[PDB]
Amino acid sequence: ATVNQLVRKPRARKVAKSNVPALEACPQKRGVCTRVYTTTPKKPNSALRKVCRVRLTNGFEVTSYIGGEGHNLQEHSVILIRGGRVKDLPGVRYHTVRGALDCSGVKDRKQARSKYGVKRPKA
Amino acid sequence: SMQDPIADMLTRIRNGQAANKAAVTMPSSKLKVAIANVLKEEGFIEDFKVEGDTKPELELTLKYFQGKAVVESIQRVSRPGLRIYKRKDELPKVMAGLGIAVVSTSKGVMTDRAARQAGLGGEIICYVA
RNA sequence: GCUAGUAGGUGGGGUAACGGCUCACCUAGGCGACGAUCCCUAGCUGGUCUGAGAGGAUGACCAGCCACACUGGAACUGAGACACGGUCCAGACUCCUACGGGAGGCAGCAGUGGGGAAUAUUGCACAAUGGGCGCAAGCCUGAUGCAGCCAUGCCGCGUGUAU
RNA sequence: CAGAAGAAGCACCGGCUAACUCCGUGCCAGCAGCCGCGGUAAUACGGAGGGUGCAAGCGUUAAUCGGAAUUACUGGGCGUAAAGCGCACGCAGGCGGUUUGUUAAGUCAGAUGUGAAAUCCCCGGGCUCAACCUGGGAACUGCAUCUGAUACUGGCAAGCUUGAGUCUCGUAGAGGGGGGUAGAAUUCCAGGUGUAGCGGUGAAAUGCGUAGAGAUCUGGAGGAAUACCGGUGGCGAAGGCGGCCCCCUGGACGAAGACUGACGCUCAGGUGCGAAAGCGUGGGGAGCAAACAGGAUUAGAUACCCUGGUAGUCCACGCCGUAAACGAUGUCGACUUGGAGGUUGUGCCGGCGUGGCUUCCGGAGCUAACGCGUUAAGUCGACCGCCUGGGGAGUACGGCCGCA
RNA sequence: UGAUUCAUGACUGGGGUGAAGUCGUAACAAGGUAACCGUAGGGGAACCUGCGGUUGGAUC
Ligand SMILES: [K+]
Ligand SMILES: [K+]
Ligand SMILES: [K+]
Ligand SMILES: [K+]
Ligand SMILES: [K+]
Ligand SMILES: [K+]
Ligand SMILES: [K+]
Ligand SMILES: [K+]
Ligand SMILES: [K+]
Ligand SMILES: [K+]
Ligand SMILES: [K+]
Ligand SMILES: [K+]
Ligand SMILES: [K+]
Ligand SMILES: [K+]
Ligand SMILES: [K+]
Ligand SMILES: [K+]
Ligand SMILES: [K+]
Ligand SMILES: [K+]
Ligand SMILES: [K+]
Ligand SMILES: [K+]
Ligand SMILES: [K+]
Ligand SMILES: [K+]
Ligand SMILES: [K+]
Ligand SMILES: [K+]
Ligand SMILES: [K+]
Ligand SMILES: [Mg+2]
Ligand SMILES: [Mg+2]
Ligand SMILES: [Mg+2]
Ligand SMILES: [Mg+2]
Ligand SMILES: [Mg+2]
Ligand SMILES: [Mg+2]
Ligand SMILES: [Mg+2]
Ligand SMILES: [Mg+2]
Ligand SMILES: [Mg+2]
Ligand SMILES: [Mg+2]
Ligand SMILES: [Mg+2]
Ligand SMILES: [Mg+2]
Ligand SMILES: [Mg+2]
Ligand SMILES: [Mg+2]
Ligand SMILES: [Mg+2]
Ligand SMILES: [Mg+2]
Ligand SMILES: [Mg+2]
Ligand SMILES: [Mg+2]
Ligand SMILES: [Mg+2]
Ligand SMILES: [Mg+2]
Ligand SMILES: [Mg+2]
Ligand SMILES: [Mg+2]
Ligand SMILES: [Mg+2]
Ligand SMILES: [Mg+2]
Ligand SMILES: [Mg+2]
Ligand SMILES: [Mg+2]
Ligand SMILES: [Mg+2]
Ligand SMILES: [Mg+2]
Ligand SMILES: [Mg+2]
Ligand SMILES: [Mg+2]
Ligand SMILES: [Mg+2]
Ligand SMILES: [Mg+2]
Ligand SMILES: [Mg+2]
Ligand SMILES: [Mg+2]
Ligand SMILES: [Mg+2]
Ligand SMILES: [Mg+2]
Ligand SMILES: [Mg+2]
Ligand SMILES: [Mg+2]
Ligand SMILES: [Mg+2]
Ligand SMILES: [Mg+2]
Ligand SMILES: [Mg+2]
Ligand SMILES: [Mg+2]
Ligand SMILES: [Mg+2]
Ligand SMILES: [Mg+2]
Repeated sequence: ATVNQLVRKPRARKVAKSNVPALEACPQKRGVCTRVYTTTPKKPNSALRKVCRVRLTNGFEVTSYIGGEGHNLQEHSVILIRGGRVKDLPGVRYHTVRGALDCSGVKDRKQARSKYGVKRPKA
Repeated sequence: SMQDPIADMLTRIRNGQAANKAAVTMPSSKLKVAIANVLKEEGFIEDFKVEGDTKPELELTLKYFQGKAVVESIQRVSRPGLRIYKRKDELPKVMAGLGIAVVSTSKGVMTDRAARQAGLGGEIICYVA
């Protein structure tokens, strides 16, 4: 583009959309589980992945992953969600924070405990 | 149409050097002559002469060193579509000072080194390396 | 496409002051693709973050400017206000009442409830700096100086040394 | 004073990325920023031992810039990857050959005022050090005013002729608009001769024929298109233009001069032209032929094949405004080795030059490659149009235009 | 009485994703009728046919 053309119409920056719009630029958000269930991933993976539908304090209704082995979550549980897509799960853009509010930490976890809300064992 | 006779002068030099021409010829002008003078004093061209009265013709004798063109690169800077003026403290350095910038100052056309010594800025005509 | 006090002029009025500031009359103008009008968002700057730079993003603390003071409107007093802890009217809320009628405004400091992923003590003192009043002594000062709470950040140190 | 006495965690270890083994599990449970890992020998899941990185912190999430030259001013692209408007004319705008003088707006130099302090940076000073505090400078890249400089750009004045244009003479051309006409052929109509087939296909059948077809001869009617010439030939801005003749009319080129004196180039918006199909009104209708019908083929055959056949194709006027409207290559100008041709001028003595347009090859250079290569996709300048991952989508909604 | 904006609405239009069931085989080789572009008509569907255009067609 010539400078004459740029004087009339300057260069335009592309605005980027957030991959986590339901957080509304907050680091976490609290919600109430409306449904807890399992789902199967995309090809080429196979599993029964644990997710939940969670209505957030700002009115958004989204799906959130429940990481770790085993959980204590059911309908009406109050949880805290954070950013983080689950690659092989269609349209799951958020992770549940283990060890916050009504979500319990994972039992018997010994490594990466802080990622799953597990207190230090007394050994 | 023709709208930059200076860029045409530089291109004739650039293309003539690439074609291993001994000399290039072009319609003359006082500004072209003033630029030819700087090219000669810096040893980039060998000589020049203006021939003719009502339609003067400028001829530049090109030089080659060891079978290679002496002008390694010659480039228009200020141009009709976008003029470039520099103050004395911001005159450009071509090839870390190994090349020249032809500057038009109020004391005439000279190199960037000469314009720095006279404490003048001006219009950056071209880089020569 | 927009505009009739609209654009300009004359005269009167008005203001501390110039002015369509206002009124009467005359002219028919004025603004706009160098984006008017309309719509959405937004306090502005010194700066701050990033970047080799050019830029991009941003405007918390600190300092300058502006605007606001429960919501809408108004003036009075005064050198200065259309006035955060003044006045008047209207409105929504809370409260008192003998039912006629009255009272109030934390976006000052601390604090409570609420909302939220999330942000502190209903502390001490006018000793210092500064401000109001006073001839002064002094009185007032949640400005300010300090203390309490929180790994929130930056910086320093320790959690032993030698064998 | 007393005694090591009170004081270490968090993430990670397949690759990017510093750090590897065993056991458990067996596309399960699970991990994940991405590539991906998990199917019975998992350095990728989970535990352990060992290791790596940070450390009173360490991880995760959110958010900004960076990397991203991935909006490219610095600093990118558009033949085929996304991208040149279908082609023009042209207002605003951008740009402007050459000489002299003048002006001093841009530009340049210097001065003065201002650019708050803090912050950043430099040299220091003070807290045991550092953070922090602080002195002095620099910086604040700007704005205004004054005084100078005059090369370049702009303004004003005067020129100049090389860009652009006018005139004179001629040349080639399917350039355009209007009218006329000719010959060949198809179809139809009439008549003569003549008799059992014709037509069609891969093979058939539908169809036509003893009510006399097909074939052959004569006469007539009518519409559409112009064999040969004909050519990687010509003309035109593009779309496009093909018998012959006349009338009206545009452009290009060449040779010698004369004339004007920068009158130029490009162009958002605007306006005009714009294949075929299609639309409106009125005509026309031979041949061809969407739709449609029948016969075949086939598993089916809403097709390809056959026999028919209506819009339409043709004319007048108006609309539509799109095409792989293509060289998938915007316009203008300058410059840079060669070879062989076509076509159309002109100079000179078949021979030698010199112009215009055009086809193929190929050098340097350029390009991701293919290729382009003096008709550039090479080397430069002026201006415009356009691109920014694939799909959704050139779609929806709104506007404008249109009879649709 | 208008404008604009947000929410919502029986029903309806196409789109994306997943999954692969039913129907065919349009494209890629000359893809078995060269493909594609504009337009028009037709058809369960991919598509077919007419008219002009392109080579980004194989063979010759
Ligand atoms: K898998
Ligand atoms: K007024
Ligand atoms: K007046
Ligand atoms: K800024
Ligand atoms: K208010
Ligand atoms: K106050
Ligand atoms: K005090
Ligand atoms: K095993
Ligand atoms: K650029
Ligand atoms: K003619
Ligand atoms: K245009
Ligand atoms: K037919
Ligand atoms: K079949
Ligand atoms: K017909
Ligand atoms: K049309
Ligand atoms: K073509
Ligand atoms: K020739
Ligand atoms: K000749
Ligand atoms: K253009
Ligand atoms: K119609
Ligand atoms: K609605
Ligand atoms: K086909
Ligand atoms: K094909
Ligand atoms: K078609
Ligand atoms: K059907
Ligand atoms: Mg005024
Ligand atoms: Mg007045
Ligand atoms: Mg606001
Ligand atoms: Mg950078
Ligand atoms: Mg008063
Ligand atoms: Mg007050
Ligand atoms: Mg108050
Ligand atoms: Mg408070
Ligand atoms: Mg709460
Ligand atoms: Mg008091
Ligand atoms: Mg490694
Ligand atoms: Mg194993
Ligand atoms: Mg592991
Ligand atoms: Mg960038
Ligand atoms: Mg690119
Ligand atoms: Mg393509
Ligand atoms: Mg393309
Ligand atoms: Mg084109
Ligand atoms: Mg033009
Ligand atoms: Mg000039
Ligand atoms: Mg000046
Ligand atoms: Mg300062
Ligand atoms: Mg020191
Ligand atoms: Mg300092
Ligand atoms: Mg001048
Ligand atoms: Mg001048
Ligand atoms: Mg037609
Ligand atoms: Mg129709
Ligand atoms: Mg018609
Ligand atoms: Mg008709
Ligand atoms: Mg047929
Ligand atoms: Mg098009
Ligand atoms: Mg064509
Ligand atoms: Mg062609
Ligand atoms: Mg195109
Ligand atoms: Mg070639
Ligand atoms: Mg290229
Ligand atoms: Mg459309
Ligand atoms: Mg129209
Ligand atoms: Mg097929
Ligand atoms: Mg086919
Ligand atoms: Mg289309
Ligand atoms: Mg059909
Ligand atoms: Mg057919």
